[PDB]
Amino acid sequence: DKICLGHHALSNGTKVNTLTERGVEVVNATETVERTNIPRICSKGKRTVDLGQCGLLGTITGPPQCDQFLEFSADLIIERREGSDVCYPGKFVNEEALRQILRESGGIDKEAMGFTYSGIRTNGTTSACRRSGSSFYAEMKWLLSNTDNAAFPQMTKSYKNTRKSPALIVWGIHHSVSTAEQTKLYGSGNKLVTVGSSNYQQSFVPSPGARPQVNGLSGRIDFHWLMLNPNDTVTFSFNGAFIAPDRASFLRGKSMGIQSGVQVDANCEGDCYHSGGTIISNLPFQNIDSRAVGKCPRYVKQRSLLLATGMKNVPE
Amino acid sequence: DKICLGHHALSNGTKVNTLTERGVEVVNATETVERTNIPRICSKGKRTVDLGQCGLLGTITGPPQCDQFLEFSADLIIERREGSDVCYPGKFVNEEALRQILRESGGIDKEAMGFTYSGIRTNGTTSACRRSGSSFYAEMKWLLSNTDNAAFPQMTKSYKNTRKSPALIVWGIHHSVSTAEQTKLYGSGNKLVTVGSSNYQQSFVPSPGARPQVNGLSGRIDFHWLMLNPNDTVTFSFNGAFIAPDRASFLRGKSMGIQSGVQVDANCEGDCYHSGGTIISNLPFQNIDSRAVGKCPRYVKQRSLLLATGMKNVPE
Amino acid sequence: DKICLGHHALSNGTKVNTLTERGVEVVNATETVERTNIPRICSKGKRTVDLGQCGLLGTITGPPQCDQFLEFSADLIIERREGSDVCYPGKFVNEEALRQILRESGGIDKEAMGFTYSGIRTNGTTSACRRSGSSFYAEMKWLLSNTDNAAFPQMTKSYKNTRKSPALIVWGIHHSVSTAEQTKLYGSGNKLVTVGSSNYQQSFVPSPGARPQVNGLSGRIDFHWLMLNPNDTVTFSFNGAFIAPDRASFLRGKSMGIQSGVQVDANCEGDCYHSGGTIISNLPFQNIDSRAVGKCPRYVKQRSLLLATGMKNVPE
Amino acid sequence: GLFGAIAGFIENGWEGLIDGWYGFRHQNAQGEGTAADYKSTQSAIDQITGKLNRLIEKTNQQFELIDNEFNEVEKQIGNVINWTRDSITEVWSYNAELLVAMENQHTIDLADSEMDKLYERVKRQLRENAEEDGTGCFEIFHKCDDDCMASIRNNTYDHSKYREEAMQNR
Amino acid sequence: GLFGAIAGFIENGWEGLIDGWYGFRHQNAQGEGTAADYKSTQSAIDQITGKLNRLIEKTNQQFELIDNEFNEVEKQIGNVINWTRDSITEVWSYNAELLVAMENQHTIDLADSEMDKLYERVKRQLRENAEEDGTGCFEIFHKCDDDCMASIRNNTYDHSKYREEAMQNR
Amino acid sequence: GLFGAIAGFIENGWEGLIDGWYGFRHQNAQGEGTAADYKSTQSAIDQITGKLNRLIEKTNQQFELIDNEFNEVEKQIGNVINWTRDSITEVWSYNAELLVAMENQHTIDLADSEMDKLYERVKRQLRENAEEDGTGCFEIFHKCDDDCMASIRNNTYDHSKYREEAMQNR
Ligand SMILES: CC(=O)N[C@@H]1[C@@H](O)[C@H](O[C@@H]2O[C@H](CO[C@]3(C(=O)O)C[C@H](O)[C@@H](NC(C)=O)[C@H]([C@H](O)[C@H](O)CO)O3)[C@H](O)[C@H](O)[C@H]2O)[C@@H](CO)O[C@H]1O
Ligand SMILES: CC(=O)N[C@@H]1[C@@H](O)[C@H](O[C@@H]2O[C@H](CO[C@]3(C(=O)O)C[C@H](O)[C@@H](NC(C)=O)[C@H]([C@H](O)[C@H](O)CO)O3)[C@H](O)[C@H](O)[C@H]2O)[C@@H](CO)O[C@H]1O
Ligand SMILES: CC(=O)N[C@@H]1[C@@H](O)[C@H](O[C@@H]2O[C@H](CO[C@]3(C(=O)O)C[C@H](O)[C@@H](NC(C)=O)[C@H]([C@H](O)[C@H](O)CO)O3)[C@H](O)[C@H](O)[C@H]2O)[C@@H](CO)O[C@H]1O
Ligand SMILES: *[C@@H]1O[C@H](CO)[C@@H](O[C@@H]2O[C@H](CO)[C@@H](O)[C@H](O)[C@H]2NC(C)=O)[C@H](O)[C@H]1NC(C)=O
Ligand SMILES: *[C@@H]1O[C@H](CO)[C@@H](O[C@@H]2O[C@H](CO)[C@@H](O)[C@H](O)[C@H]2NC(C)=O)[C@H](O)[C@H]1NC(C)=O
Ligand SMILES: *[C@@H]1O[C@H](CO)[C@@H](O[C@@H]2O[C@H](CO)[C@@H](O)[C@H](O)[C@H]2NC(C)=O)[C@H](O)[C@H]1NC(C)=O
Ligand SMILES: *[C@@H]1O[C@H](CO)[C@@H](O)[C@H](O)[C@H]1NC(C)=O
Ligand SMILES: *[C@@H]1O[C@H](CO)[C@@H](O)[C@H](O)[C@H]1NC(C)=O
Ligand SMILES: *[C@@H]1O[C@H](CO)[C@@H](O)[C@H](O)[C@H]1NC(C)=O
Ligand SMILES: *[C@@H]1O[C@H](CO)[C@@H](O)[C@H](O)[C@H]1NC(C)=O
Ligand SMILES: *[C@@H]1O[C@H](CO)[C@@H](O)[C@H](O)[C@H]1NC(C)=O
Ligand SMILES: *[C@@H]1O[C@H](CO)[C@@H](O)[C@H](O)[C@H]1NC(C)=O
Ligand SMILES: *[C@@H]1O[C@H](CO)[C@@H](O)[C@H](O)[C@H]1NC(C)=O
Ligand SMILES: *[C@@H]1O[C@H](CO)[C@@H](O)[C@H](O)[C@H]1NC(C)=O
Ligand SMILES: *[C@@H]1O[C@H](CO)[C@@H](O)[C@H](O)[C@H]1NC(C)=O
Ligand SMILES: *[C@H]1O[C@H](CO)[C@@H](O)[C@H](O)[C@H]1NC(C)=O
Ligand SMILES: *[C@H]1O[C@H](CO)[C@@H](O)[C@H](O)[C@H]1NC(C)=O
Ligand SMILES: *[C@H]1O[C@H](CO)[C@@H](O)[C@H](O)[C@H]1NC(C)=O
Repeated sequence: DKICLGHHALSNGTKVNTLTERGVEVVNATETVERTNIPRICSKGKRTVDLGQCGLLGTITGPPQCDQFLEFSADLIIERREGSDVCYPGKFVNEEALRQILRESGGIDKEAMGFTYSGIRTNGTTSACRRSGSSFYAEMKWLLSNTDNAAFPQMTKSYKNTRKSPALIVWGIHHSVSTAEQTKLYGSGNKLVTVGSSNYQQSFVPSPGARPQVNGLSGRIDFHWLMLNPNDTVTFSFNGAFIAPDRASFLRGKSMGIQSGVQVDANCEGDCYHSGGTIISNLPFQNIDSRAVGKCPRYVKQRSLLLATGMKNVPE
Repeated sequence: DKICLGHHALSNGTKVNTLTERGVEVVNATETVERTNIPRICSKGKRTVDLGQCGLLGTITGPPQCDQFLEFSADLIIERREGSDVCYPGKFVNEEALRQILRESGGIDKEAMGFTYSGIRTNGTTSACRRSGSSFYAEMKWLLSNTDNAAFPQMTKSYKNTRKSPALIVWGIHHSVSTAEQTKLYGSGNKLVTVGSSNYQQSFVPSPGARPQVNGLSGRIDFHWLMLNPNDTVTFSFNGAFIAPDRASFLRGKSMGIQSGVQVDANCEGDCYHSGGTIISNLPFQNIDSRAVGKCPRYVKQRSLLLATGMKNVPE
Repeated sequence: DKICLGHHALSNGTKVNTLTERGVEVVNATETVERTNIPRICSKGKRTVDLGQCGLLGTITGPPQCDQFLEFSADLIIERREGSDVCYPGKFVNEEALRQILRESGGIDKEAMGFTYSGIRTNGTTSACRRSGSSFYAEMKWLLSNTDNAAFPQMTKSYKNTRKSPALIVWGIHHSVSTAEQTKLYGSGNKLVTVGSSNYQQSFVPSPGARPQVNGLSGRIDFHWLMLNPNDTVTFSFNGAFIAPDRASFLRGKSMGIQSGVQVDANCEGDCYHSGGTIISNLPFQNIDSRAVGKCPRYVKQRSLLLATGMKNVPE
Repeated sequence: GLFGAIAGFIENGWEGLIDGWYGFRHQNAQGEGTAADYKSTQSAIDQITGKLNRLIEKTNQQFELIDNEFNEVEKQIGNVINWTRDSITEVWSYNAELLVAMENQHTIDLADSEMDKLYERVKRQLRENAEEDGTGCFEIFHKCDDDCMASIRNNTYDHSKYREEAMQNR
Repeated sequence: GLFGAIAGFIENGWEGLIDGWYGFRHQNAQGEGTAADYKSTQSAIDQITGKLNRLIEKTNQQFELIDNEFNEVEKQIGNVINWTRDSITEVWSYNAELLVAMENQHTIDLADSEMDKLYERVKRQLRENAEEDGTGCFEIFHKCDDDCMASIRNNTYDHSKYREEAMQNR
Repeated sequence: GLFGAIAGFIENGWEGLIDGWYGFRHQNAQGEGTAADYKSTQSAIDQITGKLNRLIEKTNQQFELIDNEFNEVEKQIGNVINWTRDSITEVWSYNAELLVAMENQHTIDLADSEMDKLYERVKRQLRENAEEDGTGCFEIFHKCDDDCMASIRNNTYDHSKYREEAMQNR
């Protein structure tokens, strides 16, 4: 006598939201927000450099812990909490900008500046930089006065970037523990270091004085830097208190840099990274870490947003 | 003979917009953009501190108008146009960053640094800071040379933060009206103040010279600051021209800071504030002020966006 | 016997995308993303100033190439690659901020500062600034010591902004090629230039030394600036090495500034500009240049996004 | 609307219908009467109020000051801030306009939809005992008193009782 | 589409129909003919052009330079700027893709809708004097000449005149 | 939904229907049987999976670090960065919520739509040889064996063969 139309249904549906309603049950639904973290840095197929105890900026100046990183090459660079940019206590002026440049450099290539010195000492070391006895930053030279209290003569040294890409140049300023010990190392008077490039003009008088003992020492070195363009020249006029560059750094290409405290893993691949690990997912959104970097799902505040993939569930 | 279906209607509808059409009339509609301001700061249930004549940064150094604000506590901090951070003319280096830190500090707790001085004056005052006669910043000390033209000896003073949260440290540099009056106060020669922390390296030589008379005076004080981490130590090597910290500031917790020129009102509650007052609304959007702060509706350029809440109006 | 309903169709439709499907063919479709560039700066109806060889910041100080731009007026300001802010080698401190101020200034009006000098030279020139023989920045004065090695006496000069809008004030610091040639020009000793306004406190000691030869010269001039509010006063205490302002700049109104290497064209109008030209379009999106300025379509990554303007195409 | 009833095959609304959104107006031997349909009125109202509860909420996300109205921040950082804020304003102004427009379209279509569903419900009840006028009216061939109309309004109209009558009256 | 007429119960479109979007093609004793329906064509066109007037506008919101193509700004501020711009690009690229996709869905459904409304209008006119073929055709039992077809196309077809004939022809 | 079939004029779904989404359950002289409709099930599945392929993609847009978890950046720039990131989070959190809600609405309406299209298809096949029950059932007046039901399910039911029988049975 009759024929009837109907549709499928379940006892229990999956609640989802619509424009009109909260928690309408549908036959099937799927998650649009990634919550699953992999607690490893997934680096399968990527030239990876894990800096460990080497600070990124240390790769440019070369304290002992960065000796194996002076000319590295990478698609992916990993900074660690234990990293340190220095041996002899100090810091870089404009540090974070330099980090950003280095994180995406693809690594660095080094080249001799070709500075020759006369009438001064170039062999200056310390117990803070240990390479079987006292040493110094591998890419730098601690310029001193020939003997104690001796005049450090007003010097001029220049370097032309004869390459097709910008050169990264770094120099230090030594701030001694006292006004006396500044005179001992470099002679008395007002020490003035000046630096000039087509993009750049600056000057540096030091400032001796007592800092608290870091690495057992109360002295500091101020590292400074500029990017020297192709065919441009940079000149160093200095009267002392100057840590001279021996080599210059050039950038290899392209990379990504991350910060993390988890292990590297060459068995999984991923393009979205954060300090707790890797987000592997095709979902358009994630609720794991808003500071995730690489190619990521968009970070959203919601734990979950279910997308209906079936009709409304209307049970018996 | 018949039965007819229909729907309700009005003579006049409310115009709204759709994907297809502009100004289609519907039976009923409601506003999604807030335009109603309350011209008071609605602070019901909130620990509120209205700074009035005290500038926020003055709470750290303590000019007379900030005497009742040296250790305040708050959920909501209100800066006023008439506020002033100083008595003796001067300013803070990195001022806005410090304001931002203080706006959300939840207020400040103060603690003695424990500096002891020998062979110098600590009692330095002025007519610009009036507490029944000449005075000085309550949390600072104007360090001078024992007598006129007397040498200010190269000093070392240190302070270790022995607490679980960052300490805020502030010191001033005095720039006198002339090169002479610098020598009168602190003796002749090149005055050098240096400051060193694990996060921090800087130095300060002053600069005497004629500024225009502010508060009747042509001298200036440069206030400077850093955040000293737990267990970290900070050292002050100075040769004169130094306004020493007496107390250190610690941050109590969490607050919100606003700027406004309207009265406080403990009868209304609100979480979205701007200089003209409070936006109380559940609407998702507002067209009152794009710089509104707190928990606010989203600012949009449109005065009005009506949302249909009824069917299309089809009158007789 | 019968009557049939149908709809129109074509052999070939235009593929578009929907929520459900990729490349469904419809009867007609139109582009929502602009790809057509006009390779000219469309300036019909706009007061336009093409700076050519004059750098924007040069309009304030006045090297020879900016002589015809000292008091310009404009709705639209165009900077060119060949532009130069200087004649005598140097740069501005805080340069980009100043550019931004000047790009939307609507041009500048100039006014004499009214400085009078006694016991010094004001006529200082150079071969780098050529106006039929040696010259100097038109809006500045190179202040020197009366004769060689002569003391440059500690001077005070002040200027009150007696107008209803902020005054732009610029001064230079000369850094000579050697410590000797600093003494020759301005006498020996520590040269100190100080500047003080109600918003502002700073100081300047120079730094002689060898820079590389730019324009044939190894000296540099550091240009500095502040915005002096109505009724506020600014004082200049200096001991030498000072390039004094002769005139002050006031901002005329409103403009837009762009950078471009294409020609001006008064036959086409446009409000959206980029270095390659003008985007004329009513489309909501563009894929030409993400740094386009003015009133523009929104930049998007897609080349094309077709919007259906007809029904689905269902051919025979 | 998409379903072609409101501002469609029904000529217009009724200003007398203050009881609810949708209703029946009948004509018979005992005169003329009007009454609201609760069920359809309620489906529309509930769905609309459901839109509202979703939109009329503000987020718990706090934002603080990054610039200063009394003491202007450095120009470079100030311009980046203004540019960023203006960009965000442009995004939300767009979002708000699109949200309201697409909501209004859907509201209007949904209201039109409910009217159509009500219209069809009645047709299915009256199977064979009535015909489509074409203006939103069912011409009833058999005699349907007020009691009979009430049975239609309340889902109790047994078509088989009157079938023989209305069939013959074809 | 959602209404199941276009690419639905109607097999395909007509490439001969250049007059308008929708139309009637009839068959009778006097041969075969075709003509456009103005009213439905116009509802679709107006609603579509209405979408366009809304989208084809640019805002009056001016943006200025915050960086420099000739003289690179400081790296830190430069990277914040680029990150911010890239974030905004990501937002607008998403918005544009979604807007166009949801508009295209609605356009297609709306066109399908208008065809269905036209189909139903004719059914209501022809009440009882015709039947549903199932391909978008009404088989007419009584004799309907070209004059008669024109009355259908123009909303003047009085069903009661031919009712007795077509009823008997059941 | 907007078409009033699912959670509409059909009372509920069938938990026994594991073959597909939509189906026929018949009743006759030979008992009772049930079977899935492939065509409608497939239209819904394809359209839904099409939504998924669009949404389940991530962009190729790379973002880098602009701040530091080990070594805090300067406070002013740090606060601008956080404010900017928080603003973007607010935008995407909104976008995601709206996208999913509007997709879910459309999914549910589309599923309801396909059921309605299937319902109407069968009505057009059975022209005059059946009537609308009103719960999603067609009462068939003539004798329709399992072979006859299969012809309905598979678009081969010739109405004219049984027309005389069912007509008389009116
Ligand atoms: C060699 C001598 O005449 N006196 C020795 C004392 O200096 C020494 O006292 C210790 O000094 C330590 C610092 O020593 C260095 C360092 O950094 O390790 C040694 C470097 O050769 C010297 N380098 C240069 C280029 O001058 C360096 C430098 O002067 C300062 O670091 C700059 O501020 O100092 C350290 O402070 C120890 O804590 C301290 O006891 C004693 C110790 O046995 O031996 C003396 O022979
Ligand atoms: C006491 C003395 O020997 N001479 C007095 C004159 O100095 C005084 O002239 C007035 O000086 C005023 C500035 O005075 C102070 C101040 O700031 O109020 C007084 C402070 O004690 C002094 N503090 C310290 C720590 O040295 C302070 C300081 O030197 C400068 O502010 C730093 O730049 O100066 C003010 O300039 C008046 O305008 C001026 O007339 C006259 C006035 O009666 O009395 C003398 O006894
Ligand atoms: C006039 C004199 O006693 N000696 C002349 C030499 O100085 C000159 O050597 C050339 O010097 C050139 C620099 O000359 C200027 C300049 O900038 O053009 C000349 C300006 O009058 C002088 N201005 C002031 C205000 O002092 C200016 C200034 O000293 C420096 O620029 C500041 O650093 O210098 C240039 O360096 C040439 O390369 C160099 O050969 C010779 C050349 O014929 O003639 C002498 O009579
Ligand atoms: C950033 O925008 C603010 C406004 O949102 C600008 O401040 C306004 O400036 C105008 C004219 O200069 C004044 O009339 C208003 O009083 C100001 N309003 C506020 C709230 O401050 C500010 O100038 C802009 N920043 C920069 C660097 O131009
Ligand atoms: C910010 O992005 C711009 C591009 O939008 C970068 O500038 C480009 O840099 C590439 C390679 O360095 C050059 O080939 C182009 O000529 C540049 N384009 C423009 C418009 O300037 C810029 O390098 C980025 N900023 C930073 C700090 O990396
Ligand atoms: C900007 O936001 C970050 C978090 O996204 C803040 O850093 C966190 O600070 C809290 C409390 O200070 C710590 O418990 C976390 O360890 C920090 N998280 C990270 C990822 O760094 C940071 O303080 C904010 N910036 C400023 C200037 O306040
Ligand atoms: C229905 O209820 C049971 C209770 O245990 C639950 O586990 C199950 O997940 C529910 N079904 C669905 C499809 O969500
Ligand atoms: C339900 O959806 C999930 C996605 O989470 C999918 O894996 C599966 O194919 C679906 N299952 C059924 C029975 O439809
Ligand atoms: C740099 O100068 C040299 C001339 O020695 C030339 O060969 C080279 O092409 C120049 N490169 C650029 C980028 O100007
Ligand atoms: C219709 O017109 C009157 C004219 O005074 C106006 O006041 C009223 O608000 C209108 N009605 C509605 C519902 O908008
Ligand atoms: C119309 O909408 C308003 C919201 O502005 C609401 O307060 C009211 O309940 C509605 N009135 C009617 C008669 O529907
Ligand atoms: C600081 O050092 C003291 C040792 O005196 C220790 O008790 C405390 O836990 C330390 N706190 C931190 C955060 O390292
Ligand atoms: C259909 O095909 C031809 C092949 O030459 C192509 O040129 C034409 O553009 C197509 N038609 C449409 C309307 O896209
Ligand atoms: C098709 O759309 C275009 C927009 O690109 C428009 O210019 C034209 O009027 C339309 N043509 C037809 C035949 O509909
Ligand atoms: C500046 O001061 C003068 C008094 O000489 C006064 O006329 C003028 O109105 C003042 N302007 C402002 C903005 O304070
Ligand atoms: C470093 O070099 C100098 C030569 O200038 C030499 O006298 C000195 O002994 C050297 N120092 C060491 C530790 O070898
Ligand atoms: C401040 O202290 C010194 C003691 O070092 C004292 O001689 C002097 O009188 C004091 N000044 C005042 C105003 O009490
Ligand atoms: C510049 O002015 C001084 C007067 O102070 C004069 O002696 C000198 O000759 C002038 N220089 C030139 C080049 O005219």
